[PDB]
Amino acid sequence: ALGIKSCDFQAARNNEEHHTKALSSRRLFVRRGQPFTIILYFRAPVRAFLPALKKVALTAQTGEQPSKINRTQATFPISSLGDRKWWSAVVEERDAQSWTISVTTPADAVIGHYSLLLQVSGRKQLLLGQFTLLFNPWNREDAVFLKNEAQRMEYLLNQNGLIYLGTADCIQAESWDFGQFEGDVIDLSLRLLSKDKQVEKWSQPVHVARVLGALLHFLKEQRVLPTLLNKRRGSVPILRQWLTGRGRPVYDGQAWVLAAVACTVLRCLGIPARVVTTFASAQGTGGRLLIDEYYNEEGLQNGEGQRGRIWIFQTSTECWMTRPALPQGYDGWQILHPSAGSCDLVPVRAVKEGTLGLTPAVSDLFAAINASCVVWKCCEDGTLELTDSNTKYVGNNISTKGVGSDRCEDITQNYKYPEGSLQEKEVLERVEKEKMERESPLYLLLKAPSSLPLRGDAQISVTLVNHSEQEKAVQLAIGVQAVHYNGVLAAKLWRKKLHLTLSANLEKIITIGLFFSNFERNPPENTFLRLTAMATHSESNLSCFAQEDIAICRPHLAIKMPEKAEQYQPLTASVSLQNSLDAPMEDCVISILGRGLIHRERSYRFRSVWPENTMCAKFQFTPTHVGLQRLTVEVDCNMFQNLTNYKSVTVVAPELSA
Repeated sequence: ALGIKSCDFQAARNNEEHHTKALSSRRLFVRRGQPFTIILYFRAPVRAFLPALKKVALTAQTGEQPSKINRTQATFPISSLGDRKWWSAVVEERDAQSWTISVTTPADAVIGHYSLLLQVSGRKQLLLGQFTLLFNPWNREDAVFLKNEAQRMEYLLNQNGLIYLGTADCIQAESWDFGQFEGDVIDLSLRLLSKDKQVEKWSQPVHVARVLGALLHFLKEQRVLPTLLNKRRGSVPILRQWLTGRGRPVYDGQAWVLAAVACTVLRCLGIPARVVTTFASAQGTGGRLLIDEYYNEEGLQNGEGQRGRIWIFQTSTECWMTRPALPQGYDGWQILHPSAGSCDLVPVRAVKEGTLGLTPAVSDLFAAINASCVVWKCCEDGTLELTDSNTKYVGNNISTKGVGSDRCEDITQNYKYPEGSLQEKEVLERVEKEKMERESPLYLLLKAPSSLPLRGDAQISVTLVNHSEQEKAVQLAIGVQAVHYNGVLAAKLWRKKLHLTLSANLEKIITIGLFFSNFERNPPENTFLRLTAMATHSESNLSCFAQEDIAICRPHLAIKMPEKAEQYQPLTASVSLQNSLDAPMEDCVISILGRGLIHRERSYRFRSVWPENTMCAKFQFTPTHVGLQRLTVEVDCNMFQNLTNYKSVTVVAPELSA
C-alpha cells in the first residue's frame, strides 16, 4: 500500500536555492551541506502516516563500487530525528498522496554523481533519480566556505572573467568566457577526476584540486602544439579539445590558457578560483634565485634562451579553501603549482613569508618572484664578461579580476613585501641562510615608453654619465628584439650603433626614434619588444647595460552601448575603430558574441578602412537573459587579428504589466 508513482526532484527550485541554476533547470545540482526538497508521489492514498514512515528508508550512492567505509554510500531513515548535519530526510508537508521531503547531505560529503534509492521494508530498492553533489562555498562548515557573497559570486558564479596579459607597465585585459556552467563541463570535470582512484578523498577540496591540476597540466603538455591559430573562445572549447582530441588545438604561444582552464574546472565543482597574472616571472630556476641572461656586443641575444628565463608574464590558478593538514593559519588562497607529474597547493602566505618546507613547491614559487637577474656580455672572442646591468625586478603587478567589476585588482602585496623594506629584508636573509646551510665610471640610464603603437612611432632616451676625469670614447649598441610571452626569443628587429665622446663629469642624453618602419621584419603576433642598451668604453672590460620590455599597442576598439537594457527588447551597440596604422585595413571582419546576449557568435564583413579613417559599425540584438551580461567584439584584418574588446550591460526584466 506504499507503492511509489513518481518522485519530483524539483530541479529548478533547488538549483536556484543551491546557486546551480546556471547549470540547468532540469537536472538536480546541489551543493553539499545544504538541504534540498524532493516530492515523493504514491500510487494510492497513504492511510497511516507513521507506520509508512517507519517502513521507508533512503540510500544515496556515488561511484561504481559504493560503500560505507569509502563514504560513498549512506542509508538513512525519513524522520524528524535525522542528523541534519549528516545524510538525513524529513517530511515537511504531506498530502494524502504525496510527501514533500527535505534531504540534507554532510558538509564533507564526497562530490560527484549520486543515485537516490528508496527502500520500503520487505521490498526491493527503487531508484528515485540522480543528482550531482558539489562543493558548497555558501556553507559555513564547508572547507571551501567563502565569507562574502560578493566574493562567492565573483569567484564561483561569474562565467565572464578577465585574463590580464601584456607587460607590467602595459596590462591588457582579455575578456575570457570561463563557461564553468556550460552543460557538459561538469560531466567532463567529473570524468577527468574519475582517473583518480582515491574516491574517498574526493570530499577534500585540496585533493581534488591537486589531482585536477596535475591531470590538466599533463593534458596541456600532451595537447598544446608547437607554433586563426590564436583565436580563443574561452576555457570550454579548450577543455573539450584536451579531453577528446576533437576541436581546434591550442598552440604553445597561448600555453598560459592552462591557468584559465583549471579555473573553469574548479569553479564548476564548487571550489572558488581566480586566474592570477604575474609579470616578469622567473621561471625554470628550480628554486635558484639567479637568472643568467646572455647578450652579444650588439645588445641582442643569439640563442632561443636559457632554461631559467624571466617570462614577460605567467598565469596561475589560485583556489580558495582551508588547509586542515597544514599548520594552523594557512587557510585561504592556495596557488596550484604543477611540476612537469604532480601538482602542489601552496598557501599564498607561505610564498610571501618564504616558508620553504611547508610544501615542496614553495621554493620554486618564491624564486619566481624574488630571483635576481645577472647579465653577461658574449664577446666574439668567446669571452663571457660580467656586465653592470640595471636592476630587472621580477614579480611585478600581480593582477587579477576585481570583485563585482571589470576593474583590475593588484594583489602583489599578498605575495611579496615592499622592495627594500625591513620585512622583505628579513625574509630574504632567512631564505638565503636556509639555502646556504642546505648547500663603473660610466652610468647608463634607459628611458622608454611602456608601449609602442602598432606600425607606429616612439621615442627612447639614453642618459650616459661619465664619472671619470678623462673624457670617454663610448660605443653604444641599441637592440630591439622580439620575445614571446614565455621569454623565448622570436626575432631580431632593429640594431643601432652610436660612437660618442663624453666630456668628463658631463651627463649626456641621446634621444632615439624607435619606428616600426625601421624594423628588419614585422614582429610575430603576440610578441613583445625587448629593448636593450649596451655602453662599452675603451678597455675597461665592463659594460653598462639596460633593458626594458615594451608592449605593442593596437588601435582601440571602442564599444558604445547603453548601460542598462530591458529583456526581450532590441538593443543597439556601435563599434568604432580608428585606423592609426600606415596602410589600409583589408579583409575586415568583426565578430560579436556574449552569453545571454547572442546565441554563439555572429561575424560580419566591414569595408576596408584607409589610414586615418574610422570604422563605425552598428549592431542590433535583443538580450533574452536577465542579469549582468557582457558583449565581446573581435576585429580581424590583414594588419592585425584577434583584436578584442568588451562592454558590460545590465539586462532588466520587463516592467510588470497585465
